[PDB]
This record gives sequence, C-alpha cells and structure tokens, in this order.
Amino acid sequence: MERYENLFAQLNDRREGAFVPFVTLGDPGIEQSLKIIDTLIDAGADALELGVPFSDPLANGPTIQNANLRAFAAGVTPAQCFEMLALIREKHPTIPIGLLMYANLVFNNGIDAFYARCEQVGVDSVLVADVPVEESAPFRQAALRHNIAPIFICPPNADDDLLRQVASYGRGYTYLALPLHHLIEKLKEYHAAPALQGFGISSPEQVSAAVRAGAAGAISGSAIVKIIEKNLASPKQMLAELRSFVSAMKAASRA
Amino acid sequence: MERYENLFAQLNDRREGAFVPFVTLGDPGIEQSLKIIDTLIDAGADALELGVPFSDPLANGPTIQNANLRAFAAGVTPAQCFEMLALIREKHPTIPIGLLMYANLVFNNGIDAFYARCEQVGVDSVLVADVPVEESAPFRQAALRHNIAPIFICPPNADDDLLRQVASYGRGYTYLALPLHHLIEKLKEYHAAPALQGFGISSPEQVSAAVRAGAAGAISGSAIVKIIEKNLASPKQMLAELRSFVSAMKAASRA
Amino acid sequence: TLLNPYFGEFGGMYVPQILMPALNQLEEAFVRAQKDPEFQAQFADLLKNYAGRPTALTKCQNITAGTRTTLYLKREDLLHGGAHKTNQVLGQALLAKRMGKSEIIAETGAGQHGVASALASALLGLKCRIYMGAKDVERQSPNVFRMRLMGAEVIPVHSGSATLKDACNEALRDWSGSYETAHYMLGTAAGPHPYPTIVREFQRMIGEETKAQILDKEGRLPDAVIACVGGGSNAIGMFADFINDTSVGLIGVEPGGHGIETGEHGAPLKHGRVGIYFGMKAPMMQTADGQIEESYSISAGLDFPSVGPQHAYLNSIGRADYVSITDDEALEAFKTLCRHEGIIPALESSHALAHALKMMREQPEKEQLLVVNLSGRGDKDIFTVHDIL
Amino acid sequence: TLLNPYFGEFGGMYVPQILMPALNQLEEAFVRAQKDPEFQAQFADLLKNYAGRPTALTKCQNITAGTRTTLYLKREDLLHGGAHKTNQVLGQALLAKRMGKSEIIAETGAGQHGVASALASALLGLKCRIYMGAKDVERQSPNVFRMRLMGAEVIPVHSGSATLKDACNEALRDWSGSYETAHYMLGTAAGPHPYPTIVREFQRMIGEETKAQILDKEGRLPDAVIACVGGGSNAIGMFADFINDTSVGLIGVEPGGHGIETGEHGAPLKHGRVGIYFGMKAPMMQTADGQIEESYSISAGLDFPSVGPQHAYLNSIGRADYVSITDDEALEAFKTLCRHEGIIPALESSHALAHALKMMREQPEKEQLLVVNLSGRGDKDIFTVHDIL
Ligand SMILES: *Cc1c(COP(=O)(O)O)cnc(C)c1O
Ligand SMILES: *Cc1c(COP(=O)(O)O)cnc(C)c1O
Ligand SMILES: [K+]
Ligand SMILES: [K+]
Repeated sequence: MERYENLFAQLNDRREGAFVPFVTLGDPGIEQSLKIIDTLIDAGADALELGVPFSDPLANGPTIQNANLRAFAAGVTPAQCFEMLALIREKHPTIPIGLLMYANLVFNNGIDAFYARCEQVGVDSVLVADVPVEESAPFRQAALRHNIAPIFICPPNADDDLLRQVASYGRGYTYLALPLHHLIEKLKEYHAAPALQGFGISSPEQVSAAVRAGAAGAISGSAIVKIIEKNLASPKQMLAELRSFVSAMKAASRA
Repeated sequence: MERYENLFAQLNDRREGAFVPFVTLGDPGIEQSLKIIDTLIDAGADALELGVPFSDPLANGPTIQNANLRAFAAGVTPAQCFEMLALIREKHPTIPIGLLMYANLVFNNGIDAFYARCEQVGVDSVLVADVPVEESAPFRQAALRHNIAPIFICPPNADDDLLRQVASYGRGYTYLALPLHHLIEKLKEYHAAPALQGFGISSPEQVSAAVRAGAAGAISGSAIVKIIEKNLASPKQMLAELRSFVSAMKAASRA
Repeated sequence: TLLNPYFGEFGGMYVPQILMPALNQLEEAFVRAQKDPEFQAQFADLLKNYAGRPTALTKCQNITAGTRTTLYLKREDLLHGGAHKTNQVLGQALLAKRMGKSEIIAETGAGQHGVASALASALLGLKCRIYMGAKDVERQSPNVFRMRLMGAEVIPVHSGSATLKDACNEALRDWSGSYETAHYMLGTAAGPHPYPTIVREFQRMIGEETKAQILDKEGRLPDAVIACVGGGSNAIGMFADFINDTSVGLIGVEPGGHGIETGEHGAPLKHGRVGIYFGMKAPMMQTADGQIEESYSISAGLDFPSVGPQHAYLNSIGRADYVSITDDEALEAFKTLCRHEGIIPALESSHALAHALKMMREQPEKEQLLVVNLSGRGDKDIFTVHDIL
Repeated sequence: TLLNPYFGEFGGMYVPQILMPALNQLEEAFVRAQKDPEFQAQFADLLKNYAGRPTALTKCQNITAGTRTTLYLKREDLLHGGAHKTNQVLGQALLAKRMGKSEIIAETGAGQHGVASALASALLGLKCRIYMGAKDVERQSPNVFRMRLMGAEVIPVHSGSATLKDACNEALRDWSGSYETAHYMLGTAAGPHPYPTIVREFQRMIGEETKAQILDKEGRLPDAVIACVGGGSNAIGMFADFINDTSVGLIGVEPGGHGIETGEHGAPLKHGRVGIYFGMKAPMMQTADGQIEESYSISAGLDFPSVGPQHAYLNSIGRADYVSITDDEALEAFKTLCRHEGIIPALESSHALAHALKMMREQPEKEQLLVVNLSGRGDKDIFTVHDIL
C-alpha cells in the first residue's frame, strides 16, 4: 500500500516518471532470479512487478509462458516464491513490490490467507490477471484488509463505467480503441491511483512518451524476460545486459 | 449321343456297371493331362467326364478349384481344351466323352456355336453345372441339334416334378433327403437316361454298392484329382497310381 | 416361380439344381412377407427406431452458388452403419427369421456388407458367418475387427484369387448344404432371382422418402436422380419409386477408374458384355474367351465385375441412363463436398456427386433440380484420399 | 449481465478485463437470438435437414433380457458428425453470424470439437482457425486431416505441454484481439458465462426429444437418464428438460480411468476440489498447491480437468448424482453393445452405458426404465479397443 504513495510523491518532487520492470520469480532459477532482481533495483527500477509460476498463464503470452516453463523445470513453487519475496523485501525496505497472480493460486488455500502471507512477506500490491472488476469483490476486500493494493487493468476497450470502477476499486496504481489522453485524464478526474503505462514499453522513447502523455510511469513486461531468454547461456552477461537496459529506461523517465 | 447308348448296352450284356472318372483338361498341364487321360482309358474307364477351366468354378469345391488353378498357371484356355478333345477323340473312337461346363463359356460366343464345336471335336455330352432345368431350354435344344447329350444333375433334394423334367430333358445319362431306390426306380419309371451315381465314389465298395442299388454306374470326381494333387512331384508315379485306382474301381463294377 | 425372374433378357436363376429349392422357398417367403402388415410394421419400426429413418434430404446451396442448379443430397450417410446397405440387411434378416432360420451366411470385399450383415444378425439374434477373401481381409482390417466385435464369424477364403468372387463361391457351397437353417444374405441387387427383386424392395424407401421430401421442399419432382452403381442396390432403391414418373431422369454412375480407355474400370453395363455368372444373365467384365475379370475403382465398394439385371434392362429400354466417372473426378467431388458443405462423402457416393457437378458445371445456366443419393459416409476414405493427397 | 453467470457458487466470468466486452456482447446476442423466432426457425431447419434430427430412441431388449430393466439409447451417435457436439456447434455458428462475424476460433484435444467446429463453419461460410496441441496433433491425425479437408486452418500449439489447456490459452489470446470479427466457439458447457448457459440451450433438444419419445413409447418418464461427463454438454443437454421432473433421476458419469484410488482419473466433480480456471469457479484436478492437473481416461474425449458449473451446482443441491466408471468397465460396456445390439458406441458414451449395466446387474429384479445418452459413435475407437484386445 503506502510504499507506492511515497514513491509517486518522491517521483513528482523529482518531476520524473516511474520505471517498473516485470520478471518471473524463479526464472531461470532461484539464485539467478534473486540476482536479476537486485540488478534491476541496482540499475534504477522504481518498483517491481513479480510473477508467480502458474500451471499455464491463462492470460499471458509466449514469452511469459516460456519463462514459466524455465521456472517449473527449476522446481519453483509458490511457497518458494514467498521465501524469495521475504528475502527481497529484507534487502530492500522501500521499493514497492507488486505481484502478478492468477486467481487459482490466490483462491487455493483461501483468498484472505493469501493476502495475509503477502502482507507478512512485505508485498505491496497484487494484480490478479484473470479477475475482472466484476468478480473482484472478495479479492479487493481481502487485499484492503491486509494493507495490500488491489491493482486493476484498465484496457484500451475500456468504457466510462469501467473507468469509474477501476478508479474507486484500485489502489497503488492503475495498470494501463480509446485516446491515451482520454484514459489518463478521465482516470485523474475520477481520482484513480497513478496510471502506469504497461503496453509495449521496450525502449527509452517509450518511457518518455508515456510520462509525456501524463502517465505516472511505465511498466516494461516482456522486455526484461527477453534479455533473460537470450543471455540464458551466460548468466554473467545476462546481468550486465539487464543493468544497461534498466538504466536506459529509467534515464528516460527523468525529465 | 450314340456312344453312350452303345456303351450302356455293352455294359448290360456284360452285366456290369460303368465307371466314369472326372479330370480337369490341362491339369497339371497339357502334356500331363493327355497322358493321364490315356492312362484312365487304359486302366478301364468306360467313359470320361472332362472339365474346362473357368474363372472360378461357381459350383465346384476346393479340390476342383485347385485343379483349375494349376490349369490356369499352365496357360490352358478353352480353345486349348478343344484341341485336346479332338486329339483324345482321334485316339479313342468309342469312349463317351462328357464335358463339365459353366454357362458363361458355353454362352460366350454363342450357345449354338459352342455345341457345334463339341460335335465337331467328337464330344458326346455336356453338363452345364450352373444351369438348372428351369433355364435349360436353349442349352438342351442346341445340344440336341448338334447330337450332343444334355446331362442334368438329379440332386438328393429333388422332387417328383424335377424327376420328370430331368427324365424327359436329359440324354446320355442322369447325373445322380430321398431314398436312393426312390430316385433310381422313379427315374427308370420315367424312362430317364441311365443314372450314374456321382456322389462320393472314392472306393471300390462304393462302385459295387451303386450298381447294386440299380444305378447304371458311378462317377468318381475328385478322387482322380486327389491322386494328381498328391503325386504332382513325380508325374511318372502319378500315372502309375492313377492306373491302379481306375483298375480297382472298374473291377468293382464287374458283377 | 411366383414372380418374373427376368427384366427383359437380364436376370434369371443360373444356379446349380441343388440351390433352386433354396431360391424358391426364399421367393415364396418374400411374397408372403410383402403382403403381411405385421412384417411391414416390424421392418418399419426397425428402420425408424434402430436405423434412423427417414434420412434427411439436404439442399446444398454452397456447392451450386452461381449456377442455375439446385442440388439435394439424400442422406444415407446418416443411416445407422454409415451406408444404405443397412436397410435391406435388416429386411433380409427379418426374412430369414420368418423362414425359421437362425443363421446367416454372407461374404465381403470392402467389408461394408459384412459389417451390415453382422450388425443386423447381432441385433436380431442370428448366428452370422461371413466369407471374405484373404486379400480383402488383411486390407480391410477395421471392418474385420468391426464384424468380430459384433459377434460375426469371419472366414478367410484363399481359393485362387482369395477375393470377393472366391468368397461368393464358398458362401454358396455352404448355403447349398445349410439353407434349411441358414439364410444367404446377398449384398446387392444382383445374383439370382429373387435377390435383385428383394434387395430393390428393401431399399425402395430411399426413392419413396426422397419423393415425399422433394415434393415437400420444392413442390415438384426432381429433374433427375443420380446414384452410383456398384452392384446396383442404392441406385435401384432411389430409382424404384420414380420409374413411373417418366419426367424424372434416372442416372446411374459406374466407376471409370483410371479411364474407360485404359481398361481399368468397373463399368460393365456400358463397357462390358453380357455373360452368365453370379447366378444371373447380365453385362460383365470379361476376356474375349469368357473369363470374368476384376472391376477396378479407387473405391473398393464399387468393384463388382457385373451389375444388377434391372439396371441392364432399364438401360436397354431408354428409361435410365448410365455414365462413368473417373477416380480423379470422384476425388475432386469428395474434396468439394467436404470444403463446401461439411460432409465427407463415401468415395462410392462421390462418383454420383461428381456427375451432378459435371451436369452443373458444363451448363451453368441450365435450370435443373437434381437429387444425388449420398449412399454412405467417407470417414473410412479419409486415409485413401490422404495417400493421394 | 442480463443472465445469472452463476449456478450457486459455481460459474462466473474469470477472464482478463479485455475479454469481458466479448462475453457481454455474446450474452446479449444470445438473449436476442433466443427470443427471435427467425433464429429458432433457422437453427431448427439446420438441425433437422442437415444434422438429421430428431435422433432415434432405441429400446435395447437384447442387453437387458432376463432382468427387470428396460433400456433406451438416445441415438446421438446417428447425428451428422458422429456425436452430439454438432448440435451446439451449429447454434453457435448462427450466433457468430447474428453478430456479423465471419471467423471462428476453437481448439481441440481428441479432435472431435475441431471437426464439429470445422464442419459448421464450412457449412455456414465462416473462416475457421483451430488451435490444437502438438501432442494431440500427431496423435489425432485422422481428425486433423478431417478438419483441413473441411477448409479449417489447424494451428499446432507448443506452449509448454502443447495440449488442450495450452491451446485454450492461444485461442483466448487470439480472441481478445479479434472478437470484433471472430467468434470463440467453446466446445463444452464450461468456461466463462454465458458459455455454460449457451451450450446447454443449444444441446437441450436431446432432453426434449427423449422426453417426447419415451412418453410416446412408454407413456411415462424414465426413472433415470444417464450420461457421461467430460465437460458436461451432452449430459446437461439430456438433463435440462428433466430438471423440473423431480421423479426423474439425473446421473452423470465421470471417467474413473485406472481407478479413483490410483489418482489416474478425470473425475474432479466427485474427486477434485474447487478452483478458478478456464474462466470459471468449478471443481478441478489440481495439486495441493493450486496447479491444475491432467485428467486421465481411456477415452480422450473425457480428459477435461474440470466440469461445467451447472453440474457442480446440481450435485450440491441433490438434484443430480454423479458416479465414476473405470476404463475396463467402459471397455466391457463397449464390447457388450457391439455384440448384443450391433451398435459400436463411443468410448465416452460407453461410460454412461457401463453404469446403466451396473444398475441393472446389481439389482436384476429391480424394475427400472432407463435412458442412456449415446453421445457418439465408436468407429474411431475400434483401434484403441483393438490394441487392448
Ligand atoms: C456397398 C456400397 C455401394 C455400392 O453398391 P451398390 O449395390 O451399387 O449400391 C455404394 N455406396 C456405399 C456408401 C456402399 O457402402
Ligand atoms: C466431446 C464428447 C463428449 C465429452 O464431453 P461433454 O462435453 O461432456 O459432453 C462425450 N461424448 C462424445 C461422443 C464426444 O465426442
Ligand atoms: K459394377
Ligand atoms: K471432466
């Protein structure tokens, strides 16, 4: 919850946007994963969006699917993810940590219990990929009770009513047919949580453009997983390449 | 036609029955076939029933089928059969020669024409296996015009009307549920051509029994083909064995 | 006989004397069965509640778009068993029962008749033995397993060529000795009387339904009904009710195989000569000598070296017209129906469809209401076609 | 929503936000279609004249001789396509058209739904793309050729396990971007609303016909209707019209595979636990962690790791009862129907038949009028069974 508020405030004082990279927990292995994440934070990432390996990412593309496969082969379980999360938090006290989850893993042993563990390890937000605002009631109430920010996806084929629900339901940030300025301005009008542009953020120019449109920042999803997939053979150079990419993307948010 | 009349007359004067062996023309080859037939005549056969190879003996058992196969492999055609028939007749002037035919080969280039060729080569009778008395009109008229005896099969499941038709339609001889004495006596009553018992004549005791029942003789079908199939490897011993078999069967008709 | 065994000069009962009583008892049983409302009620109930009659009459607009041809397909492919064979096979089984028989004798090539014989016998408590040539056995393994699955006893024949004609012989030899308790279930509208007549009568509902159906959908009779001709049962079943409707064309399609001129075909009615075989006087594939030959076709269900006598007759008097269709034409018709209507037709039936497509394509501005008898489904042909393409 | 997406606690619309408008437009189109006599007339004409409805209701006396059980089989095996799948596939295609869509998206495992999707699309002029997992591709070659033959574009998926669930994902990803012109044709009565509801309504004629038919033959409703449960469409289609007839038992049969105790089965309704997957809240095969698992069964058409939400609901309130049947029990039922009735049932359907045979055999003196939904034909199973025996 709070870590986001403080992040977006510090960002505004610095008059810059947030750069949020995404990565799969345990890809291509636990030790590699932890090192990647530290490199991302070291590189300048303002927050992190972490994915927990699920049977089949019901709402994820091939890049992510392939990342999950590597995580599965490495024997990464959701319990292992929480162990990793605790340690990441233990090293970095202020960086906001959002989880990208699928409904089953949250609902598995009880929704409330899931968010209690998130609060326990130091997670700030959870976006449940396959849960639209229409089915969110139990997830967001549970998240709120455990001081976790329920993140919602505001799609391009979103309408006004949807814009209003996402605005009142969401916390931490809004995961961003219609004009970009339309969404952003309508979101601000509705007092929505700061919007982070998550679509196709793969180059510095993308980050500056997003912030320029008035988005509080940008989320680079698959971009990060790409460097990982390619440099899989030389872990040392994977880090080195991740460092540079994040540095570039982050520099592009500094106005 | 006539050769049969004279045969049955000479047989009655000798107070004996007729022994008629069956063999396939061209089995297991032309040269072998001609030699077999001479051996049968030499052995004491009173008449001969010759089969002409057809696509598939529509009304013949496996033994005959296998004989036809050997004839076919040897490239025996119906035209070859007539060449063989002429030569057999040229050597033996009085022995009655009956042909066992299937309707198609008789009907092929004209029924009348078929019987004209039979008369030409010196054939005495023709039994068309797949032509019952109900469909015989054209075959028997053609046969009669060409002095050929139309032979008919009088089955065990024959009835009185059938007995009467076979009696008036048939010439040369009658190919013989009901009592044997019933058929024979009813056939004689109806003035049928002398009956030759064709069922299971494979041993001397069979021949004597047939004649004893009042049958004018016996036709040994497959028995002859058997010796052929077995001794196929040694043609010289095939003849020797055929000789003995016919001699035995024929001796059994001498009362 | 009680009925005429002939259709002009074609037909008859050319079987050895021993088999005549069997044919005569069968004929008499048929005549009595035909006038017994009880038998009719029983046959109908089976066709309806077991086989799935009446079959649909599908108007296929996609295939005829842009032409003045209106095409309908009599859906025999939807009949229990996959083909029209089921109809008669059920009537004959009921006939064997009317005669107090408990056994059934049959034989097959492509396997379809064996399967139909086995399914009927198994349904009506009949012990069924089926003769099949070894060459056909090892090639039609699916249908062989199918038959055994339905309790039938499949007996492999090896007489010479070990095929259909060699099996028919064994089936007949068997029948001559057991007709008292066993019934010979002939597979098509051919062979000795009363078979051509019985098979026609037990298949005639195809034509009767089609007539009521087309009259229902279009308010008029078709301009022509088209059907493939293997032995003649599906064709005659379709034609039968339309013979007195002189305005209705009856078109029978024989397999052209690789091309009539190549000699590799199964079209004796139009490209063979009369002979006496299979217990009947009819046009057949034969050498100049008189030796019956084999009929070739991409579709094994169309390899009958002869044809039903009523077809030979209808063609002599001008009533029905027979044409030929090549393997390639049938293959193309097959592909066309799958792609445009979502129906995989039997390669046998594809010959009938192929001709109607020709009648349409050659004169696209000719207004014509056609009916193709889709005799069976082609799921069993998906591999054959696959090996070609 | 216009309709309730839930059946008690089961159902819902658990799809990413981007896919909600697609579900909402589909729901609204369904509701309008359901009240439009024109759509109904069109659907019915297709079912009747193209698919072959109504299907027969066969009384099978041979199989129940010597017991007080009277058994009837709803003949969906005689439906165009070989299975009940065809009914809904036709209604959904007409629905895609009502929405002005020209494309169809689907996915398959055993291939049957792909074939049905392809046949409907090809019939109604729809461009159809089908996602199938490689493992399923190379194993269901017949159906793959079948689909392509009917013009469908089969796209092999290799995401991880390269199977059904991996294909469903690709089909959905595709749909999220193309729902404007493309319709996602779901294969069973599961997934997100309005799917469980739509598939039930487009399959409900099974129950409706059976009711009129049994009422016609017996003058009373059956004591129980039995159906196999893969995803739940054939079962729900049969059950639907009988839900308000409290005296009629509704029995659903899940595959027991090698034995429930072995863990190798496909019976989540009775031996799994609720989860959220496939866009719905329903009982599923899953590890203690929450990782969905694979459902095993001798019959590939029954390998759905979950079940339709209405089935989960009907079982919570006592209305319907669900049981299990092993591969061996289904194999035995398969062999029994072939030998005693001449009908080769689909191994899926054999699970339903197997249970009715158990209800009969365990209490042979119990008088009971049963109806088994013979969901499809087993010609495609003649090899599987052959490899076992
Ligand atoms: C047996 C078969 C035929 C060929 O024979 P006919 O007796 O001419 O009808 C035609 N169509 C199908 C689908 C078959 O299985
Ligand atoms: C697809 C299939 C099934 C299994 O699925 P349901 O959705 O449960 O009905 C059952 N029977 C047949 C014959 C099938 O092809
Ligand atoms: K033919
Ligand atoms: K299931």
